[PDB]
Amino acid sequence: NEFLTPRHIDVQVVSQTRAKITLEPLERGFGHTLGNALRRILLSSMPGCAVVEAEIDGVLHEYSAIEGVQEDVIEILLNLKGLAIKLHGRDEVTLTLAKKGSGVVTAADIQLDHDVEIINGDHVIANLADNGALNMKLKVARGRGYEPADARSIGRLQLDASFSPVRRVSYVVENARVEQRTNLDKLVLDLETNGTLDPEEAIRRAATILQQQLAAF
Amino acid sequence: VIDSVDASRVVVRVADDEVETGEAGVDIYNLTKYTRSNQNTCINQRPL
Repeated sequence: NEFLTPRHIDVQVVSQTRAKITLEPLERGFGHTLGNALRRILLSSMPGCAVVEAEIDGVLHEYSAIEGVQEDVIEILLNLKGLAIKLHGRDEVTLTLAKKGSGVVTAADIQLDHDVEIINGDHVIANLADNGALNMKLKVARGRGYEPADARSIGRLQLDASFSPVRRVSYVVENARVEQRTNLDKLVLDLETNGTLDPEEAIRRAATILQQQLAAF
Repeated sequence: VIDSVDASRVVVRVADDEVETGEAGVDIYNLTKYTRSNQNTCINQRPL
């Protein structure tokens, strides 16, 4: 018959997270078969960046603690899994961190790079004191989903990385009108991420995954 | 008043009123790190 092809991208950015988008007026009945399909693609596989290995020049294993700091090595590595890192033209970089004195080590203390961008700068990593300091190297990579260290000289500390920028996806279906038909609906995605990827670029990336799985059909 | 807090030990400075002898007084608490239990579990203490 006749179908109205949705060709529009209306993104309402209120903050770095929770970006509400509205694709276009869909056909009658395509609000749920296309909205639930896009939700199962975003929450499943979206490229992200995560720290896969951290090397500290003072500690051997993640269980033994270091002097001068307050958080344990396990607590320090668990704080690295909440970093929002964005890579532009590289697939695997190597960051470093070195701070002394009685200062709260945050995500902004990492050495700046041209192809590395950190969204969260107030993320507390560790708390130091006048007794000692810490110095470590960070290695991030590109991935698609959850990959533990078991499925992936003695100072190498591997971490279970989760390459998923999306956190919560919800969709509602309302009524639309283009002065052409009577029964037309629009789709509104309440996409919420960690601020790494663009919400307008996530829809074009999710539409390509669905189209590639149907081209071979 | 707590003097210094470390991940492995906590040293406090005793107040001027709660001292038995005629000196300052310093209490040092060593925290138990990762040790083995009778049921092969982990036991460790974290400062608060």
